[PDB]
Amino acid sequence: APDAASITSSIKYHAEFTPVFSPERFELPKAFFATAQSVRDSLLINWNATYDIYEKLNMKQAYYLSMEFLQGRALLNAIGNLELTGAFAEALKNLGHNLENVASQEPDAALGNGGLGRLASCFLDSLATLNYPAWGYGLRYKYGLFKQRITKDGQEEVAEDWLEIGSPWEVVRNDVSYPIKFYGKVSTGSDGKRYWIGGEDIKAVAYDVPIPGYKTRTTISLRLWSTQVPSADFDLSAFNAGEHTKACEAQANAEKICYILYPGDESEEGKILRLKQQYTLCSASLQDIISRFERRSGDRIKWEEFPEKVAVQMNDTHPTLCIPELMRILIDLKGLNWNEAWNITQRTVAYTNHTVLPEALEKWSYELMQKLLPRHVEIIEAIDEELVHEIVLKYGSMDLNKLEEKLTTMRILENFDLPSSVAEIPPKKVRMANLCVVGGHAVNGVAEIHSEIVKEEVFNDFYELWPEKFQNKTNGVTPRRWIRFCNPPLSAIITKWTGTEDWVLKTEKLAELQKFADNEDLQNEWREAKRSNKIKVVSFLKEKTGYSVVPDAMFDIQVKRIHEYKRQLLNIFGIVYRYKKMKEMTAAERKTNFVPRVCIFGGKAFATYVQAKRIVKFITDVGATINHDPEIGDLLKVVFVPDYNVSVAELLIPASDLSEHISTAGMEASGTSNMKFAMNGCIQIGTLDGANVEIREEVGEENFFLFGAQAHEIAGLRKERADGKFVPDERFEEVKEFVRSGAFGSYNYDDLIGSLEGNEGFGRADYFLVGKDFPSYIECQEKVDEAYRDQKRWTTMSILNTAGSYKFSSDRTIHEYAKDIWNIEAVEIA
Amino acid sequence: APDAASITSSIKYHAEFTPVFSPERFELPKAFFATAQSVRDSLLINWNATYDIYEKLNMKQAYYLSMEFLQGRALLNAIGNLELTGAFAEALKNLGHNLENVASQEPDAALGNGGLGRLASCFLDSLATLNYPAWGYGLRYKYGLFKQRITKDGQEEVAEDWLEIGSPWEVVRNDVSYPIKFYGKVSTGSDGKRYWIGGEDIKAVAYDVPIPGYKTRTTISLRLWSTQVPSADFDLSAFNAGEHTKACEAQANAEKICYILYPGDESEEGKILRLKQQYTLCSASLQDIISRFERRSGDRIKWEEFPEKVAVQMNDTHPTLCIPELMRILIDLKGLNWNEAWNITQRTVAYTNHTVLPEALEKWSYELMQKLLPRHVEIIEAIDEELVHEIVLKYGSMDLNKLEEKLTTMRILENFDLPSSVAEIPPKKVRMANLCVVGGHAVNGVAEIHSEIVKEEVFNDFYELWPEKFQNKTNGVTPRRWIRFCNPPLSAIITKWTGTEDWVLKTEKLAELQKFADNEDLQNEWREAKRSNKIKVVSFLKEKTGYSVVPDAMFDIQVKRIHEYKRQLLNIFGIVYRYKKMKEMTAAERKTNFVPRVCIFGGKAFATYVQAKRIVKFITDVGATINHDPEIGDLLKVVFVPDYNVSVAELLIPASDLSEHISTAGMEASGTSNMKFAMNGCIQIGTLDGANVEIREEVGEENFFLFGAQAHEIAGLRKERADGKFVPDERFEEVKEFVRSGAFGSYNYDDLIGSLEGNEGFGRADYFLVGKDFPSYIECQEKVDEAYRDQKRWTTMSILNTAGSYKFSSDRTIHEYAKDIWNIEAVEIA
Repeated sequence: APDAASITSSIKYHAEFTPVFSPERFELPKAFFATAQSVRDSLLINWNATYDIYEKLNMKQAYYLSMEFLQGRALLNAIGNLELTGAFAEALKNLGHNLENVASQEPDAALGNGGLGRLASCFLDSLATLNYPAWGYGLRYKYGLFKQRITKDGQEEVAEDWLEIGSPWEVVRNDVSYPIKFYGKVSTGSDGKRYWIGGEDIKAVAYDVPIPGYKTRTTISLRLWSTQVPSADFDLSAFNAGEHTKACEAQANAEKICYILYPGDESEEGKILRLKQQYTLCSASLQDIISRFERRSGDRIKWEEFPEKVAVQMNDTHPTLCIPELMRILIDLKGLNWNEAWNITQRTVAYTNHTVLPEALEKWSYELMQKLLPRHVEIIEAIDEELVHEIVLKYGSMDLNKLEEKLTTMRILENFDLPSSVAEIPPKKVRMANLCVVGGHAVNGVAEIHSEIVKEEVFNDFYELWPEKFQNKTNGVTPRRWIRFCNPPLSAIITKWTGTEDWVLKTEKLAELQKFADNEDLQNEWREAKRSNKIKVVSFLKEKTGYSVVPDAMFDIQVKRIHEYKRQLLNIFGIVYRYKKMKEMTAAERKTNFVPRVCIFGGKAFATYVQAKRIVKFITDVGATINHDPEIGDLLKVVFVPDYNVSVAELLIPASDLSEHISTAGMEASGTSNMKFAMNGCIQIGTLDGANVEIREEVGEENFFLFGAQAHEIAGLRKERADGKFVPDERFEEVKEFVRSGAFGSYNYDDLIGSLEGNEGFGRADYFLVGKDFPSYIECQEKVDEAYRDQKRWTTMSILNTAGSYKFSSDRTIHEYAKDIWNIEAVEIA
Repeated sequence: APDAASITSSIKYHAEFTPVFSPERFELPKAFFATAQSVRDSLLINWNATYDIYEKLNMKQAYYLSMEFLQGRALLNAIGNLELTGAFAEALKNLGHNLENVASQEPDAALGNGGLGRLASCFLDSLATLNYPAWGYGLRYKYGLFKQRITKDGQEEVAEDWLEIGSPWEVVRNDVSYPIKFYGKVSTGSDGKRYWIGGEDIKAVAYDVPIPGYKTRTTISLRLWSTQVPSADFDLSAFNAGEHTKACEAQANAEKICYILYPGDESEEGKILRLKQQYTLCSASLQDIISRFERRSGDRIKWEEFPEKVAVQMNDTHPTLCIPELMRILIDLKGLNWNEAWNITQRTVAYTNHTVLPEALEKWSYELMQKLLPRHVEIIEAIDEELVHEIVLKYGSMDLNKLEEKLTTMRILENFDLPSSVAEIPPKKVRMANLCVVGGHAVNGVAEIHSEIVKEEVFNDFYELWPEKFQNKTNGVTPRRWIRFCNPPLSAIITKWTGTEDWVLKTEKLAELQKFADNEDLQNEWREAKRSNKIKVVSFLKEKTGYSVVPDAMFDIQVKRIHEYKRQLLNIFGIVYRYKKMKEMTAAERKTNFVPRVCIFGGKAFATYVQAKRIVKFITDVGATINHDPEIGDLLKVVFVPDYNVSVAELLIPASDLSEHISTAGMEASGTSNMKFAMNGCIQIGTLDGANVEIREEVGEENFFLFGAQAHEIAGLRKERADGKFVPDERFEEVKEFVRSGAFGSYNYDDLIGSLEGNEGFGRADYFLVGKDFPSYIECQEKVDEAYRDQKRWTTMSILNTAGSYKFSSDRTIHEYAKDIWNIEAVEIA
């Protein structure tokens, strides 16, 4: 039970005796490392305790596979969950530092990109807090995706430095390395088994990141794979020769698998790298899982017990190769027979779907996949046949015309021949999505409506064939990271008013705030807290954007991936309109119609996506103009926060008044940031999509600004534009014109406005219905502006957003996956 | 004052809480790391204590710069010098390991190649043991030079794996990184100073290896540089594009500087890499030294005090660039004037020469050096002028004919114009050797005769000009590593007979063994010890060479770089003759004429040197034949030990009866292995060269087998061969014929014997006088064979070799450098 003085000793040791800097003085970077190593000392104890019980008990374990994890900063949650935030703060006090300054030294772990990763992370927090035996598997990416600079010219991208010094959190396990093979060829032995030989050979080495549960000892693992090759493979002959580049090739080719996340896949080179990434994750992970299976199994090792001991969850279609790979292992290596293996596979593997549109789902060149993972392609053709035969088995051959339809939809191989078939240069592809539906026992969506969409549109025929497969698992975020730790003031209020502090665990108690949403004491507290958080942000904003804003404005935040479909363009247009109106007013006329705002944008544009990058450039200029216009002062500010990541979100979210979730209706599957915002009392303006629907429902429609056409309406509305039956609002034109006037400086925005004009053509014709939804939007913003004036109302809406949150705790989501998909029971780590 | 139980705790912590392997079980690799980290815990204490006193006292510090350090294994010497070998052995006992098994897990640190490096290492041991404030600077090479496999085909080379897991000994100092610049161009500012801009920019990051003194706290540093480039330089644009190779280029180009040691320099590519290595060492090191100077200097920072506070020692001509670089810094950066700077430079920098022949000394393409380090080339031309003018100043212009001679010899630029000169496409080069003689206050050789040779041949005119420069500093080896630790049995005897244990420090007490060299008790001990060591080797030999040898033979060892001039060819020829004779004898005729031998060869052949590699292949075959010939049994064994390195030498040397040092007379500068052997009571057969001369003198000519033509005689003897006035012995032909007979199997040795035939031609005509010296050699071996029969004699020769050693302690050598070159006084670390 370590106290502050003990921890002081702890920090001092690691500072001197496990050092990574010169001995002189205790600067901040040194202090961080020492603190982190110190914390890890504890994580390792519990990691071991857990690891041991899991080995000895040999219960069923679950394995979450994801290409991305968005872990962000570890320090505060680690000490938080351990319940030592007090002792550590004190310990750093005596060492002449303060906790928040130390903690802000730590880079965000750049292991993920979007909500896909952040889901995975939250899940691990829950999995561990709830004592459920489960691990994550992922790649250990060196340079993340990219770090975002915002420059005069817009967005520039640069490689993440997170590992420049190295991560004090991770643990290398040198004795955990597996062989991964690419390319090469297959043959048959005289035992009649298949042999996959030749190609390229590389290792995959495990790195463990401990994940401590909240108020428990259960400490699980995010095990990350780093690809490499033994030093022997360095070609001394070539190097001494003079061909330095050439000598390195072997190792360069192996390590690049782990360099960056979603590498550019325009090139054939990129696509291959992608496959190599995917395969590496699956192969390495499965090998490790199986190894552990056997190990725990002693002598009485039975392969029919496998699915009762192991569950693999494929987070989206990237870990698709788990299905063929596990077959391969169970057949070629463990020497079971096909049905045995396939039954084991299906009862192990489950699929989680994340996409609404059947084209977001990934497809691979037959030629290319077959050339890289030849033994897999075999196993895939096999399953494609078996499937074809079972489609034929049901339905019958009476309909012919309809059976022809069902094959072309449901078949894993696209543009292939059937094997034997009554029938009386289009490229050959592999539909990974289809493969995932076939090989898994479960296919889940991530939100009521989305799960419905997979059942009834995306995987239509499949649902008819095997309904018992399809499910929903509505997404969530951990209340640990997203309330308890990121928002200390709100936490204090919540604890006060709900009586206990159990709400961090038993998050339903948030609902008890309901009764008090009028209470004017609680409102006064709540506003003090929300202000206090904004104060911090003002400082941040200065340091990062160079812009001094006032805390006494509405914080109007849209932070997410800078895409046309997310319609940053909409929000900023709305902002443009507000500004134009302001400029054509008297000074106290301005005051009257507009509440003071700070409109906060953040998020990353795909490096190569010319429009998205133009959008970012626009927002910065709009800002530049508005912020330095003296006619506007503090009535409106526009900032673009550079390099939005977990840590940024941990800072903006607690301090937000309004969050924008304004995608073209129906196009989002779930969302997670909305859940996070709601939890902190932020009110949401948005369209009816994803979990906007479910949040709105649960917080109450009176505490959520809704606007714009709904999902159903979209088909028709494009139709309309294409027929020339759309009439733009004249306020919409007013903006477009105003931009064209060179109003935001001398950068030319012709091309940008171009995407919003015409009735056809790939980039033209406002396909994302910004002009359409624009009236309802600015209209809805009026309502907002008004509700902000009625502070007693606004504060109730706030409080109720929080009180509605509890169902979006990832604890709930994990309890569900655990009981309705994996089937694992909580293991106590005494 | 840590005891065994404390150390047990220590090992257990580092095992669990600073781990590098899975938690399960305490295997040997895990045990090593934990022990090493444990040891380092202590090294770091003393490293800091030292570092601190050195900062506070601000006395003069010395900096030894070498391209190679041959540190070998650290564990046993670390615990040895700390005096904890007892506690650690016990601690590992309780953890269920034994010390020697643990210690044999540790790779040799692959930071050096030959004696040049091993000198440097020994020096550090002394420097630290003697409390002299001094550090080493070197590059941190990833893959060493190469690891040697011995295969059926001979020698194969492969990249060193020493860092695959990483080194538990080293300490990264992230806040110690310096800029290194290559290429680019120079200009003049309006301040009239020179500006070197553009080119390539890379970092150099310090890694510290603590070096603990014996029975002291003085723990100094071997600071190693690793070259890299910030992550920002990774080209995301290129990577996502698809040109993976291209994106990496920046970082690949920077890191390769530290990949391997003496990279192949056939190519222009290789030569540039070499220069980059050299420069990196000098620049990084000087920057660090100066930084520390300034830091200690506070306010009263005076650049005329510099040489009184700093001495740089250039180990051979590689760190030559220190001279121009230090000028550059003192001028362009610190803004002194030329004379001020040049005076500071000279009074700082000293040269150590290692070569006998004026062509072993390195020369650089003007074009290439000027293109890479343009600002240096300037400074070099400057010095070349100043020199030219001072040559002219003395001597006068009266002789013309002779002044013309003195310029072409002494000038740093080869094939250049004089500036103003009375005179009434040969490539342009820079003579680094000359530059070193000019810029330094000292030029030393490494052995009496060698130092003489530099004075009177190599740097002839220079000596006349500045005699006060030239010196000698006879080489040495540390009695810590080379007696006290590597030979525990001999150590026990030595302590017994010399009364104290002070002989590890006060190594002159070895001479007291003299009086007892007859004493038959001491002989009995001595032989038991030497046998005990051989026992270990028998085991080793089996495991590595696959050959079971008997301990009850003479151990006849030639371990050094496999070159024609070292004449491995001679020894093996001698071996061939012995074998032929044996085969033409009766069984007890064999017994009568030949003592049982195990002839041990080891050492590395330059990868590309076709003859050297053929030689190695020969020795293995000779072995193969002799070892499995049942007519020979245990009378003769020939083994080639693969991958000779410090650790191997620590094992063979204690167990040796006779060591071979049989270079073509006069060609060696010093040698160190001979010193090591002598110390362990090994008797030496050798030619009169290097320190063979000085060892022979000191142990006594009656305890050293000498043979073959002397230095003076060599010129004449080549002359003779070239005139066709050489007559080969018919025993020499007997061997050649015997080989040609296909006697050693079916590999063809025509080309090999070829080098030994003819009177001219580059590879032909036995230029190394193997045939010449062959009679005296085999003759001398007879004497040996005989003296081995007279065990009382043999054991006295042994004992006296040890008693003669004391003067070859590197303590002596360092005391001398310290007082007669650097001028530093012992600093007590209370």
